[PDB]
Amino acid sequence: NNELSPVALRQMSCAAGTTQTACTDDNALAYYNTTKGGRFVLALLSDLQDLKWARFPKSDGTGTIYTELEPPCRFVTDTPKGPKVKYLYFIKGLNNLNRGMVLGSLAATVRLQ
Amino acid sequence: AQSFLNRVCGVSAARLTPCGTGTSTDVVYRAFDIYNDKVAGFAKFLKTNCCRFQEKDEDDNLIDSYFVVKRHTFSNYQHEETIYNLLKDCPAVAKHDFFKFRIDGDMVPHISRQRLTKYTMADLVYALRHFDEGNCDTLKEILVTYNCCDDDYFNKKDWYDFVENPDILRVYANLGERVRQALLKTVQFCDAMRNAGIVGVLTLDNQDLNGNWYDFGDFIQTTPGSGVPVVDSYYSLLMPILTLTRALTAESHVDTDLTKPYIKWDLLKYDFTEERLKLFDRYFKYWDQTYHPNCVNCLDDRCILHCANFNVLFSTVFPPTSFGPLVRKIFVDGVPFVVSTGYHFRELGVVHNQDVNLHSSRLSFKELLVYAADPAMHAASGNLLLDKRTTCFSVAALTNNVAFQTVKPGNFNKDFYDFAVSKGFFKEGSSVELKHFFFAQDGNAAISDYDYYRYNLPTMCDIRQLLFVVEVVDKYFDCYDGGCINANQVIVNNLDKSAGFPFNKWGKARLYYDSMSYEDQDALFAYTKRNVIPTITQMNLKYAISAKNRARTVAGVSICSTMTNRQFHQKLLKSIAATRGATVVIGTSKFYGGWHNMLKTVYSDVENPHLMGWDYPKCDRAMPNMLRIMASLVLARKHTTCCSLSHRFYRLANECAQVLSEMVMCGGSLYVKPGGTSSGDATTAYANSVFNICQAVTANVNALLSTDGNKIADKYVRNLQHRLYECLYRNRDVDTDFVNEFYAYLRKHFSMMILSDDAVVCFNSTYASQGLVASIKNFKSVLYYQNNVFMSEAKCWTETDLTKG
Amino acid sequence: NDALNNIINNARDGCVPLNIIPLTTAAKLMVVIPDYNTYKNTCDGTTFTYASALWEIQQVVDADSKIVQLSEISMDNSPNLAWPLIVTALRAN
Amino acid sequence: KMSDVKCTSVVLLSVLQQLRVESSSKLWAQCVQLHNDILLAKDTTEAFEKMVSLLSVLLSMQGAVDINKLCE
Ligand SMILES: Nc1nc2c(ncn2[C@@H]2O[C@H](COP(=O)(O)OP(=O)(O)O)[C@@H](O)[C@H]2O)c(=O)[nH]1
Ligand SMILES: [Mg+2]
Ligand SMILES: [Zn+2]
Ligand SMILES: [Zn+2]
Repeated sequence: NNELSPVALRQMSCAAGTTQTACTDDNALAYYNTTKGGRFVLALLSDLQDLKWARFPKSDGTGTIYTELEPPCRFVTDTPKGPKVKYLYFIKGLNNLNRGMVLGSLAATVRLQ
Repeated sequence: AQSFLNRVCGVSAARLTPCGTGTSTDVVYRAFDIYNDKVAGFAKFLKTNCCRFQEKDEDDNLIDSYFVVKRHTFSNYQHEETIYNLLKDCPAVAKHDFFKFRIDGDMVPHISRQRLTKYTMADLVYALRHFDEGNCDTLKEILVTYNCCDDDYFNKKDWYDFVENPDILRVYANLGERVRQALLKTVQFCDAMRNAGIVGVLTLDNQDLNGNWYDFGDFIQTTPGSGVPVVDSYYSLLMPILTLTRALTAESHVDTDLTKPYIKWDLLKYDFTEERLKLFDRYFKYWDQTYHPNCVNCLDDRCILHCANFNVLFSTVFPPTSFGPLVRKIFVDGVPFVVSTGYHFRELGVVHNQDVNLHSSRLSFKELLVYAADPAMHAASGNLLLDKRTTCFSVAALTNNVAFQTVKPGNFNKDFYDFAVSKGFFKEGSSVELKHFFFAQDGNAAISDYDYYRYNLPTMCDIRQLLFVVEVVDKYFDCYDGGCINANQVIVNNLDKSAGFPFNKWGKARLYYDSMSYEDQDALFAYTKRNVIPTITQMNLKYAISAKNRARTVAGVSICSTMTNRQFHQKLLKSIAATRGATVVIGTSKFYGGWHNMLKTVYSDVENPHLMGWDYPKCDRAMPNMLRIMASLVLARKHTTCCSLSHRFYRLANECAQVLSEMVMCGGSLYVKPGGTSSGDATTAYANSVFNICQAVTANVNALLSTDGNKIADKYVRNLQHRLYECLYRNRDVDTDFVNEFYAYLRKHFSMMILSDDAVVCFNSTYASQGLVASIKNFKSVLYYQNNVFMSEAKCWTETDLTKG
Repeated sequence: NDALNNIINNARDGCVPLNIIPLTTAAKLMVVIPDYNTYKNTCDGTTFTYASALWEIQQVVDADSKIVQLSEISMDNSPNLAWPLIVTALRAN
Repeated sequence: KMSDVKCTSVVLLSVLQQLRVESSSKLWAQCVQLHNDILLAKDTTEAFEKMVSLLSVLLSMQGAVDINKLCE
């Protein structure tokens, strides 16, 4: 029948912060949807509890865009790390279908308790 | 054996009768909305994986409540059971029962959904959006099962028609609250998931016509409180049905109760902005796109279409006396006028003029104009009128007695007739005979014609499909160029034509094009980018030869509207009429080999070419307002540099206030026009072409999406269908590459020749035979659900030999 | 200018829909009636009620604009009337 | 021959119209109805009866002196 996400898209390491240039360097699990008209990453995942800004340099390098995110999404994961209590952020304005695909791939290939 | 039934009906009233044959499944032909990497679409498939037992009442009579037991893999068993156990407490979830029965040496598991119904909502939506009066069995069944009519109603053949037998609406409206109940339960279900932390996509064919939900085989789990339902294909496929059945009619009742008096709103209230938001939040809670009740706050033309779609529906609740110009008492030369300082559109909400001023010393020529054109001073100073001849909301009677206008007979040219019979014409049994005359009309012929606007009903449109069709239709208009022009660049052939009301008291259009200098005309034009000027429209009978005695009538639009619409549109309108080889063939002459060139162009290279032509019944009076607004928004897509965003909205608002829902002056009285095109405005012959292309494109979309994807052999067209479904219901912003690709496909296999609602199509016969482009049944269905007219196949022609065009 | 200054001052901001100004402040009504049966459910008797007001009939004229006395609008006398009668009436107080 | 009837019905309604018959709403309604039903007929024996019925509307006035115009 109607399926959520036949073949999802994947991961990147990116920079974030709480606003403005609180942007540090690298710090976030940026789950990407790459379409060849520019990479529109979908999800942020983090072990920094409250991020409000993220930032990715444009492909030309002279520009660099900031991305504002929702409240966190609490959860806990299984791995050799033991449990991992981590926090998830949807770029505000993310429509329900993109949240759907992201959470789908998450609860599919991510250990969680 | 038979213990299977005693097990299916478990603990609750074992009044079951098998429908299958023991323990084998029961196959049916039902409409599914399915998408999963091997097929997308909204089409009738064959369901094979369900045993089905119907409950009987007492009396041993059969009742409409079935037990549907599904057989599947042993895991989907536990998956669905986990999700159900999380979701069981919702009142909008059909009761399940998971058990295991052994057929042979094999404990096979079954999922018994209980007390469900024969058809699901997808069957209703499909039956109404793919109407075919020869094959409408399931629609008749749905109608008689829920006491909307009784089978002897279908012996009244022509029952399905909207123009003949307009009582059919009263029948469809009986499904209304049933549908409405479904909507309510959907919201409950959504809330349920969002609390249980379930992520899934809701489809219309997993919810029966009571409202309950089932089928959790494709849901997954997340942390509670953070689930998310995906309701795009559900709400948007369902949208055309909400106004057909008038689902929300139980909202004008004192407490949303159909057994209670009507709400009596304050007469002076016009805002209704909080009510629209409460309606949106009550019925479309999880529709994740901003809804601006007042379309002034919209961001682009696609947001305008989106939010005006919802306004179309929510405005059927509010009292009809609260729409139209919003007047106000201003003081000019120490004397109080009543003038219009805004408007309340059913589609665009409340719009306020930006440059309104109260104490003015004296009026200019331009202000004298825009005050003599407003219906405000005219209606405020006339007698009340209750005209019981029509159903259109009458407004006022600007006189003391009604005017009854007749039509004279034509004059006979006896000399030519005698000469013709001298040359041996008009002999009995000849083929060429007289059929075109001047038919005379009696007094009440004007209004009895205006009354045809009763064929214009509030139509909601499938928004996620209209938003794609608008991209394709706009692609059909890339070859041209447009923009604003100064007052000294407009061209007016024949200045001696009437200037509308009341200007026709003092002179023809020449007087008003002479008395205002180019700077006055430009000030007037730039005034309508910050203000709404409602105008009046006369209705005139025509005196012309014809073949049918139905009276004809055209809309004389006031000079204040044409004078500005010309400057807004004429550059593009004259760049359309000056292009050869395009799809729109306005301007192309038929002489000197124009006809041959047009036909050889439309027969571009289509491989198995057939020709096809259709017909729009009552095209001008049945055209929904959403399609008129879309046509004007497509014509205004060329102003991306000359006009700003608020300017474009205020010009659209002026267009609606002047030639869509204007005040028609028929007889000697002001009535309200519900919708549809005014046939005498500045852009009729081109708005009609845009509407024509829109309907043809959506017929193609419906014909390709409603095809069993597994049966298509050309593995390029399958992928095109899959991508088309994604681009409609999964994507949210335009996908320009696929828009180009669909437009190329259409131009390859479905070439058109379009004049203002007249059309020829050269199409690939062996594709239309397989349902990969629009046939004529597709046009029939599309007009049925998107235009509220039934197009009989006696007015549509087809031709299989191209050497006779 | 007294009946319409009064309804405007009750508006919260000064704006009122146009469609209600002749409704709430017109001093003369003109009903157009196609057939006698419709005349029965509406303008019956020498006075009627509409738009939550009470109107009293005055002159009644037919399509030829000649006067009709209210006695002639019977049932069987109806086929001798030019039939879209224009019943004009005044708001009573 | 039916074409003769339709043409003369056109002429007849024209002359009725300029005799100010359209100042009697129901009379003009019946005349218009007959005229439009003659132009649509397909067998000449009902057009002829509606034609005599339509001409009677002219013969019943006193505006067109008939004996002088049958000068033959
Ligand atoms: N492999 C396989 N899967 C099936 C078959 N029939 C149904 N399914 C799956 O089981 C689910 C049944 O969906 P549907 O027909 O809508 O069931 P319903 O909504 O409960 O009536 C779908 O998600 C299918 O993918 C089948 O014959 N073979
Ligand atoms: Mg299903
Ligand atoms: Zn909007
Ligand atoms: Zn412009």
